[PDB]
Amino acid sequence: HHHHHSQDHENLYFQGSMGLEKGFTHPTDRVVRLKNMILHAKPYVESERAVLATEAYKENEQLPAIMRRAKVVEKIFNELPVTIRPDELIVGAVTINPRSTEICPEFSYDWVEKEFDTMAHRVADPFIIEKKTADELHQAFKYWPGKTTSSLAASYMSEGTKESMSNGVFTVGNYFFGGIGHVSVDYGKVLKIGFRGIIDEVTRALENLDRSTSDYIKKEQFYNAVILSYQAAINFAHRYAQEASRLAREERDPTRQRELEQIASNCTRVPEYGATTFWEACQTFWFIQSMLQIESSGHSISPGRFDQYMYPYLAADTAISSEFAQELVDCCWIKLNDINKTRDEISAQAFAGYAVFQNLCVGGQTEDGRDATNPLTYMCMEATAHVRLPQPSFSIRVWQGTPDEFLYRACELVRLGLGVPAMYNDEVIIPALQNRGVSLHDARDYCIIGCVEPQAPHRTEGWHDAAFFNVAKVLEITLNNGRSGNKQLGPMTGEMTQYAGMDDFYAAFKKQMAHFVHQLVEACNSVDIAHGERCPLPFLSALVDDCIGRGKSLQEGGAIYNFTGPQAFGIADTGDSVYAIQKQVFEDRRLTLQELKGALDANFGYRSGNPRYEEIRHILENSPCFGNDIDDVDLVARQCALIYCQEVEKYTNPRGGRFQAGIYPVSANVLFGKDVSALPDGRLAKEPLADGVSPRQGKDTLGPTAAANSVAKLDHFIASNGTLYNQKFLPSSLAGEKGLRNFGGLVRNYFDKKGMHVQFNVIDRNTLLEAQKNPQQHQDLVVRVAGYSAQFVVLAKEVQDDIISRTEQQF
Amino acid sequence: LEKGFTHPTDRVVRLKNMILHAKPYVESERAVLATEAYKENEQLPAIMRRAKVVEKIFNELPVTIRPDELIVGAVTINPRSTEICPEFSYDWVEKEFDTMAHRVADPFIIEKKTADELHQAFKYWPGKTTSSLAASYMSEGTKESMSNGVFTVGNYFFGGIGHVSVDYGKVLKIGFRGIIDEVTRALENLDRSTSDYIKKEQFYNAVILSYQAAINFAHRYAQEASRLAREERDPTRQRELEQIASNCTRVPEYGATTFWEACQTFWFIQSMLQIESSGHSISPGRFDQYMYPYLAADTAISSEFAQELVDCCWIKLNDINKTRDEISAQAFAGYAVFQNLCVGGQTEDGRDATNPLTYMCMEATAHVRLPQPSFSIRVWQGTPDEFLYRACELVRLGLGVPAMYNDEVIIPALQNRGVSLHDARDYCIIGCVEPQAPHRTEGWHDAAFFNVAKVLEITLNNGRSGNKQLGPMTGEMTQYAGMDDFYAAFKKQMAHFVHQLVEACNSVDIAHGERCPLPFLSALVDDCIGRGKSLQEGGAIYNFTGPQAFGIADTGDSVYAIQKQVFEDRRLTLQELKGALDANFGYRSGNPRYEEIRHILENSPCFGNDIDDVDLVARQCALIYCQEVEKYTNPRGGRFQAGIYPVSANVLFGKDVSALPDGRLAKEPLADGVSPRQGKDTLGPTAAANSVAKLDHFIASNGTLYNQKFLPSSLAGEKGLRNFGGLVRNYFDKKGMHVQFNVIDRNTLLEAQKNPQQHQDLVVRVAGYSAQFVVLAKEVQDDIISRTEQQF
Repeated sequence: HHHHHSQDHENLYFQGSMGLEKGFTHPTDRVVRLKNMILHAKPYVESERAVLATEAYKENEQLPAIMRRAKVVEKIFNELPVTIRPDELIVGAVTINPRSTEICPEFSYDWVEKEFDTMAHRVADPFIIEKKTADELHQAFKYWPGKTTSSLAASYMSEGTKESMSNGVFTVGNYFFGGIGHVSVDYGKVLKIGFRGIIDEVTRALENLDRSTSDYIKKEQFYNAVILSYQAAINFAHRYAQEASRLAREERDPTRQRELEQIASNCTRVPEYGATTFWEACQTFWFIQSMLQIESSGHSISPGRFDQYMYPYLAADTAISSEFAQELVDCCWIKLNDINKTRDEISAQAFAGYAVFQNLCVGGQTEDGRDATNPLTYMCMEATAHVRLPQPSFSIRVWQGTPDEFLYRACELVRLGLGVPAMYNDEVIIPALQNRGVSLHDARDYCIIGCVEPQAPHRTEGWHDAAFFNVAKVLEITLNNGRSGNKQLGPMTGEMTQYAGMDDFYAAFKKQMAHFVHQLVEACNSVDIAHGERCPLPFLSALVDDCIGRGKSLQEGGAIYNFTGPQAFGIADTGDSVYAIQKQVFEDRRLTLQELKGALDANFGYRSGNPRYEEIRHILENSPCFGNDIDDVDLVARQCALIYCQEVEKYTNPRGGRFQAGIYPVSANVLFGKDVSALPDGRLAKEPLADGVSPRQGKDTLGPTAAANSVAKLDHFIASNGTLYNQKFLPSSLAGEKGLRNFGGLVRNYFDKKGMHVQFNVIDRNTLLEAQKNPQQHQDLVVRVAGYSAQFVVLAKEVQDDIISRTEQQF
Repeated sequence: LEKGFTHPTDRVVRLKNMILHAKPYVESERAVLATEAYKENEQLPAIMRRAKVVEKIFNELPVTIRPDELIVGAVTINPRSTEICPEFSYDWVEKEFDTMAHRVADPFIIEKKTADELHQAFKYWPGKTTSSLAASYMSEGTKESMSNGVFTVGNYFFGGIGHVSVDYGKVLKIGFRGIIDEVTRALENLDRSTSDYIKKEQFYNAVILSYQAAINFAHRYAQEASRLAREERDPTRQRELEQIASNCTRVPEYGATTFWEACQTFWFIQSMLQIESSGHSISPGRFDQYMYPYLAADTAISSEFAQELVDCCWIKLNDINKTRDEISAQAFAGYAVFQNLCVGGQTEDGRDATNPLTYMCMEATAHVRLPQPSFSIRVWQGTPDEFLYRACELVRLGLGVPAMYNDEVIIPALQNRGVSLHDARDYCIIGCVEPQAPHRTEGWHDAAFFNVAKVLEITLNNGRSGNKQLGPMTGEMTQYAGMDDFYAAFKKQMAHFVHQLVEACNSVDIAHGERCPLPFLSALVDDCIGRGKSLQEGGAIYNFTGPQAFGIADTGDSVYAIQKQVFEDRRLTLQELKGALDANFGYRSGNPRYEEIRHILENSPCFGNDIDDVDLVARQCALIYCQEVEKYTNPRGGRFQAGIYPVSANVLFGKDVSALPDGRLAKEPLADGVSPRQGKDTLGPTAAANSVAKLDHFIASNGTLYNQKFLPSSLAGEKGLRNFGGLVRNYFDKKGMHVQFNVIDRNTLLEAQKNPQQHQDLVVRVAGYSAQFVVLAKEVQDDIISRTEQQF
C-alpha cells in the first residue's frame, strides 16, 4: 500500500509527536476571498424561481400532481439564471446575488406580499426586496390564492386545533408555510451511478411494472415524473458547463481560464455520470445540495455522513495535493453558506440567523461496528477551522471506540468558539433508533438532520422539525382548569386549589397533554396530507429508499422509515415549576394552593408591590433547581418530559410512520416564552424558556459536571427525534492541554451517563457585550444558538441577551 | 284477460302535452353557480369543494313550479331542458353554440344571452375538468385505439357518472334530517387514534353541509308554492298550492306521512341527484316496493287521486333532459336519460312482490305514454299469471314498455359476482338492462362501448386498422390453417384491446375520485356513511365497471361464414376472402367474382334461426369478450363485467367497421345487443328466442339486450296474449336475461318519417329505452324499421 497525500497532514500532528494542542492550518487566499464575499453579502429576495414555477403550474393544470411537479422542476432547471461567482472551483447558484433567497409560493405566499416594504427593516433576518422584484412577485402571486399546500392543510384541521395554535399551545408553521426537507439523501448512489443511472433504474422499474391491476396507472405517472425531472437536472448542469466555458473564453488570467475550462469539463461529467475525481465528487455533492433546495424551500437538507461517502473518491484521486483536496472541501463549506431562506417575520424569529440548518457529521461507526475515522474526517474539521462560517452545522458522532485523537481534535476545534462541532452519542442514538424499528445496521449508519435529529440516511422520511410544542403552556393551562385567558382550550381537569396531592396534578397534567398532543398530531397530519395531495416531489424522491422500488413519492410513503417529530419547549421551566409545588406546598406546606393561584394570576405582584407575592416568588425562585445533580428535582424534570414524550409516541402519520418526540428550541425559546404567564418556578410572565433540555438560564450552579449529570437523568432514548443540551464555557477554563483533558473528560462522562447530545459556546461575556455595542466591527463573530451557529450580530437583541443569559461553566 | 286501460285526468293530459310540446333549451344558471362555487373554494379538499358546489346551487338555483303540477321540482326553468355541467367537460358546448339548434341528433336551443353566460363561465375551466385529468392518465396506445373506433369511454369522460338506484326508502322513512343524524353519530363514533379519521371527517362534514342545503332547496319550493297560492284566483288550485307548500316543508326534511308527501320525496331525490351531477341512468328501481307502504298507510287518499299522483311522477320523469356533444348525442339519441323503474319480482325473503302499486305503475304508463320512465317488469317462476298477462297487455300499446327481466338468470349472475343472495333478490335495473343490488352498488354500468366487430376486422388485417398498425401482428389472415389459428389470433387481439379498455375506464375512474367525489349522492348508498368514503373512493358495498360489446351477431355470423364457406365447403379461399373484404365486395369495382362471393357469404346460416352450429359460434365470440373483461379490476376494488347492449349506436359504430366475412358492406349498421342481425332471423319468434338463449347470459352480468318486433295483428285477442306470454316463459325458462318488444306496423313508422308533424306523440323502443320516433335520426329510424318483423 502506497502513500496518499490525505495522510500528509497526519504523519504530522498525529503520527509524529506533539502533545494535544496542535493548531490548525490556514486556507488559501482564494478560500478567504470566497469566505468574505458571503459575509459581506446583502441578502435579497429574488423572483425568477417563483415566477418560473408559477408558470409551470398555469401551463399544466390538467396533470396529476406528481407530473405537475416534474414540469415545475423541469421549467426551473431549464430556465433559472445560471450564476458562477468569482473564484469558485465548485459552481452552482440558487440565487443571482449571494446568500439570497428564492420565493416558493406553492407552499405559501401572502406574507411575502404583506411584507414587501417591511422586510428590509424587520428585527430578525431582514431581506431587501427591490421594487421590480416586488412587482414581478405581485404578478406571480395573483395565481396562488387557495392553490397552496398551506391553504389545503388548514381546511383539514378542526377549529379547536387552530384555536390552540392561535393561543400559543403549539404550532406547525414550519412545513405549513414552506417545504419539508429534513433529509439526508443518497449522495453516494448519485456519486457512483449519476443522474443517468437514476434514469436507468426508473426505466427498469417501468419495464417491470405489474400492469394487471389499476395500480400501475399512478405508479407509471410517478416513474415518468422522475425521468422527466432528472432529464431536466442533467440539463441544469450542462447549462453550468456551458457558462463556465463562456466565462473561460473571455477570461484574461490564464490560470483562472484553465480553472473555468476544468469546471466546464466537470459539469459535463457530473452529476449525469458517476464521479471520477475528487473535484467531480465535490461538484456532484454540491449539485445535489443546491438543486434539492431549488425544488423546495424545505431546509435541513443535511449532507449527513459526508466523510464516509466522499472518502472513496478522495482515496482514488492520488493526483491531487493535500492542500488542493482541502481547498475543494473549503469551497464546499463556503457554497453551503450561499443558501438562504426568508420566512414571515414571526417565523423568521424562530429560525433566526439566515439559517438553513444543513448538518454534516463525521466519524462514528461503520455498519459492521468498526470505527469510521478516515483522513477526510479530519479534513472536515480543518475546513470548519479554515472558513469559520455558520454553515455547515458541523457535527461529530461518538461511541465507546472513538479514538482519543479524534475527540481531542474535535474539542480543540470546539475551543475556537464557533459552536461546532456538535457532539452526538451513538451509544444512545443507535438503541433509540432500533426502538423505533430502525434495523441495527441502518441504525449504525445514522447521521444528524438539522439541529439534533438522528436518521438512517437515504432511507427515511423523517419530518424531524414538524412542530413546536410548548410544555410550559400546557402547565399554565392545567393550572387554570383548561383556559388560557378568555378561551377554553383544554378539558376541565378541576380547579388547581382543589388538588389533594401530586397525584391530582399529574392526572390533570396527563389529561391536558393527551388533549393537546392529539391536536398537535391532527395539525401535523393535516399538513402531511396536504403535501401529499398537492406537492409530491419527483426529484427529491428518487434519492431515498425505497421510492423508486415502490413507485411512490416520499410524501406518500415510499421511504423505508417514516416519522413525524414535534418539539417540546420549556422542559426545565415545567419541571422546576412542578417541583416547587411538590415541596413548597404539599411537603414544606410553606404556602397554600390558593395563594399560588392568586400569585400566578397576579404575576407575583409585578405591578402591585404585594409583598406576599414578591416574596412567595422568592420562596419558589429559591427551590431546588434541575441541573444541580439533585435527584429530587431532576426526576420531576424526567417525569414531565416523559409525559410529553409518551403521548407523542402513541400516534401515527399518513405515511405509515410513528410520531416521536424531540426536545430542542431552535431560536424560539424566547419567542414562545411570551406565550406563557407566571409559573410556579417563580418565572415571571412572558419571560424566556429553557433551551432544549438545558437547565434554566443561570440556575445550574454546581458546575458543568453537576449540570451534565442532571441532564443525563432524563429519558433521552424516548425522545428519539433528538434532544439538545447547551453549555457555555469561560475560554480560560479550557485552555492548555489540561483544558482539553478536562473537556474531553466531561463529554466522555456525559455520554457514558447516556445523554444524547451536547455542544458548547466557548466565549467571554465581554466579547458578546462588545458585539452588541459595536455590531459593524464583529460581522464575523459566529456563536452557537441551539443546534446551529449564526452571526451573533444578526440575532435580535433579546435572543442575543438570552445567549448572554446562559450559565457560564468553569472547571 | 283483456281488461283495457283507464284514462288520466285532464290535468295529467295537460301536463303530458306540456312536456311533449316543449322546446329544449340549454340553460346556464346551474353551470354559472357551480363555476362560482369552485372559484370561491379552491383551497378545500375535493369532497368539501363538491359540498360547497351543491350548496350554492341548492340555495340559489331558480325554483320554478309548473302550471297544474301536484309534484314539484324543476332542474331547468324551461320544461324538458338541460343544465350544463362544466366540471366534467365544457369545450364541446362552446364549440357548438351556433350549431346545436340545427344538429340532427337531439338539437337544443342556445339563446344568445345563454351562450354569453356560458362563455364567461367556461373561462375558468381549461385544465380543471375531470376529463382533462383522465386523459393525462391514459397511454397514447389507448388513445389511438379510441379515435380509431375500437371502443370509447366517452360516457363518463364527458359527463357525470350516474347509473345508480339510491336508497329512496331510507329518505322516505327518516328524511334528510335523518341522514344528517346518521352522519353526526358516525362522526361522534369515529375512531380518532390514527390519521385515517381526518379524511373520513372531511367526508362526514361535506355530507352534512350538502343535506342542510338540500333541506333548504325543498323549503325554497315550499316558499314558491306559498307565493303562488297568494296570487291564485282558482280556489281549488290555491288549496293545491297550499298543500304542496306544506308537503315541501315536511319532505324530504323528515319522513313522509302521506302518499302525496311520499311522491314528493321521491321526485326531490330523483331531480336533485341530476342537479348534483349530469350522470344519467338515475334509476328509480323498485318503485313499487319502497313506495307502497306510504300508499297503504294513507287511508284518506282516494284511489283515483293516488293514481293521479303516480301519473304526475311519470310526467315529471320526462322533464329531465341532457345535451351531449354532437357525436355522442347520437349514441344516446332521443333526449334520453334512461331512468329505469321496475315493478314486480320477489322479496329478499323469497316471496312474490306484486302489490296494488305494481299495477298502478302499469296504468301510469298507459295514462301518460311518454318515453320515460324506462318502465320494466321482473319475471320469475312465481310471477302470477295475471301480472305477466297485464304486462303483455301493456306491451301491446306499442310503446316498448315494459321491458322484461329474468330473476332466474340475474340473481345467479349477481351472485357469481359476489352479491349476497338477499341483496341479489332485491335487484333492480339501471339504465337500459344493467342489474344491481340497489343502494349497495357503485356499478359504472355504462362505462364504455367496445366494438367486437371492429376487433374482428383488425384480427383479419393482422392487427392493422386503416393500414395503420394498431394491434399485435397475430398473423395474416391468408395464413390460417384452420379455425383454431383464427380463434387464437382473435383472443390475442381481444386481450390487447380489452387491456386498453380497462386502462381508459380506470383513468376516468381515478379522475372522478380525485376531482369530483359526490357528498350528496354518496350518502344514499351503502356503505358510504358507515365507511366515511364517497362512491368514487369505494364506499359502496359492491363495485363494478361495465363495458358493452357491439357487433356480436355480426361477429358470430362472419366467423361461421369463414368456418363453413372457406374451410368446410371450400366455396372460396382465404385469399379470395381477403381480397373481397379489401374491395368491399366490389361495391364499386363491379367485379363479378366479389359480388357472387358476397352472395355466397350472405346466404350462410345465420344466428337467430335455432341452428346450433352457427349459434355456438355466436356464444363463443361473446364468451371471448366476456371472459377477458372478467379478468380486470378497478381502483375501487371491484370487478369489471361485460354487458351487451347498443343504446342507439349500432349504426354510429357500424360506420367504424369495414366489410365483414358475413357479407355486410363497409360502414353498415351492426346488430343491436344480442339480437340476431336485422332481418336475418327468418323462422319466426320462438326459433329466434331459442338461438339468443344459447349465449352465456350469466357471464355478461352487466346485462344483455334482446329486441323483438311483432306485427300488432299477431298479439291481438286472448290467444294473442297467450302466445305472447308463452314466448316469454319459453325464453326465460331457457335462461335468457332480457327481452323487450316493439309492437307496430311497418306503415306506421314510414308515415311517421314522411309526416313527422302528425306523429310527435309516437313513442317506440330503441334499445333498452323508448323515445319519440320522429326525434331519432333517419339512419336510426331506418335501422329500427329494418328490424325483423315477428309473427306467430
